[PDB]
Amino acid sequence: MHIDNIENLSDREFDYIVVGGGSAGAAVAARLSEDPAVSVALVEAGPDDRGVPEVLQLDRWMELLESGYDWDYPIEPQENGNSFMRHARAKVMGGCSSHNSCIAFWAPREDLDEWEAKYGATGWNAEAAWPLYKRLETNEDAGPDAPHHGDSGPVHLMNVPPKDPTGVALLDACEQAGIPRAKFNTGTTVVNGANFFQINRRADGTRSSSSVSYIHPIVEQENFTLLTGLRARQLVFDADRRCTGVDIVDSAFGHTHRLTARNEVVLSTGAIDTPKLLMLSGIGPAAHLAEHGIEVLVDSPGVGEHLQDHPEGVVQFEAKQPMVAESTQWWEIGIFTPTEDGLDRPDLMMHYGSVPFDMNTLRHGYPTTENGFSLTPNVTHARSRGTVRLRSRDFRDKPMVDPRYFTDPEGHDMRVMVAGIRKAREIAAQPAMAEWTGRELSPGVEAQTDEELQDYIRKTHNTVYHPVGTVRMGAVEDEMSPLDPELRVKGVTGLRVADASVMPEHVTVNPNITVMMIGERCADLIRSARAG
Ligand SMILES: *Cc1cc2c(cc1C)nc1c(=O)[nH]c(=O)nc-1n2C[C@H](O)[C@H](O)[C@H](O)COP(=O)(O)OP(=O)(O)OC[C@H]1O[C@@H](n2cnc3c(N)ncnc32)[C@H](O)[C@@H]1O
Repeated sequence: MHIDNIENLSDREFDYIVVGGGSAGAAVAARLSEDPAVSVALVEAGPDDRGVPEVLQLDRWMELLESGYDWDYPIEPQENGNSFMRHARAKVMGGCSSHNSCIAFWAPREDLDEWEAKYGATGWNAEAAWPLYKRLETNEDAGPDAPHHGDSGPVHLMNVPPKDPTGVALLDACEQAGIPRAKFNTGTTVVNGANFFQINRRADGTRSSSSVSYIHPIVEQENFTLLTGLRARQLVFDADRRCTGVDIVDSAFGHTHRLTARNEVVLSTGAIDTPKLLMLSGIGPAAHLAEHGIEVLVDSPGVGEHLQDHPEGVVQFEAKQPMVAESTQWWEIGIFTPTEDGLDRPDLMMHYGSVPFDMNTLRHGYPTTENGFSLTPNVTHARSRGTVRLRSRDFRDKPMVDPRYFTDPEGHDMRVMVAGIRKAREIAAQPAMAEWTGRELSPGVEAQTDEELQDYIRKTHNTVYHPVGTVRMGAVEDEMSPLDPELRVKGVTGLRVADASVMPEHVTVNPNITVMMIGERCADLIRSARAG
């Protein structure tokens, strides 16, 4: 059952409590609940999404940013980036799989195999992931000549039909620039290729969010309790350092209530909120906790460290003809291309949007339009590393999020981004786009030198909205990895984390489907542990 008033819940004890109903957390709770002998609670600070058309209808997703469904995290001042940038994060069942543009990718096998081979995370490789991406999806390309794909899973993946004539022309321009059309999600990584995306959307226009796909079917299930509108303020531990449950706060008076777990708590509040909850709960860098008056239960110095993202630039053009008035999600094409030789994954990706994107350019005086399109280059393995830290001991205060954009010492991220703006220009200038590409509105053709393009990037960049890696998994003996390879929080028992916080290195592509696969894997790890 769904409980949106804690006063109506009499028994506050469960076998498992999953905190955060987002991409991973919805997957973990649904899968755990498939054993009818265990009880599962899923606790989510935002509201239920059932019946909320602006969340459910994918083509409305742009309206959600900065609304009441967005926690809206500003960043710390940036040494070499855009201090006005905001990390939008959904506050609603489904988490960010409920606010995003549903671009759906399997991660490159080369990214996943490196989690075990290079970063110490035993058992995390493409062998472990592939059957889980298969189990979670119902893909339109499934069939016996593509046996890796799922045809039965709860998350529906479909091909964006090629209806936007500007997008067809842009892919024709990609081909003229030496970037062929490529099929996505075949299991073979695309290093140089472009196409319309696969999106996790249902045939009726509803986003196949983790809440739509995993939770809506099971709300009334006997052993399942969904609690919305309830915000966790700390995890609690007995004198054995065993996690016994979570303290949550209601929206009426801000009273604190305890939910208790007999077996395990899984924390899935995402890459910004998870490290903050662990630190509030005494698990984090000792001197940082002591400076906020928090008693250190585990000195765990990698909590909040290693923050990674896909930083993003934009090139905006005025369109020479009326742009499409309807769309699946307004950002229907992706282009991958390598900026140097010898790579087995592309270092550069770009999105094509059939809209302008002036959120960061208008304040610096760049001209804008109501009829244009955008190309957004992003660095796929940015080398910069940032932090999520407590702003105070009060759980109500937003944390300090400092991605340290464009600070890596070799200057890789700024180099790939400058190459990305040039590449976007070269694509838009091909003869197949000649009836569409009008004047370049940002940065504008006056910006030509590396220095002019770097200044533009520093002032106007955004994010593809993909923060990961702040509570990473790694080797049992690696003290900078807060989790072991079974996603258990080191130094306590009964506590795992499953969300985008766990990645030891960013993936090449948009990460949502991989985060759901992390939730699927966490459920399998728990169910195996329960058997013993
Ligand atoms: C924001 C965003 C993300 C995004 C995107 C567009 C935007 C605007 N476009 C994407 C796309 O088209 N394709 C893609 O592959 N990824 C895209 N992204 C990112 C992807 O959505 C995110 O990386 C992914 O969803 C993260 O999943 P994860 O499970 O790590 O985190 P979450 O969905 O944010 O879920 C966390 C939940 O926890 C709740 N919460 C947070 N704090 C609390 C407390 N204290 N108590 C209880 N609940 C809490 C959140 O409300 C959220 O529901």
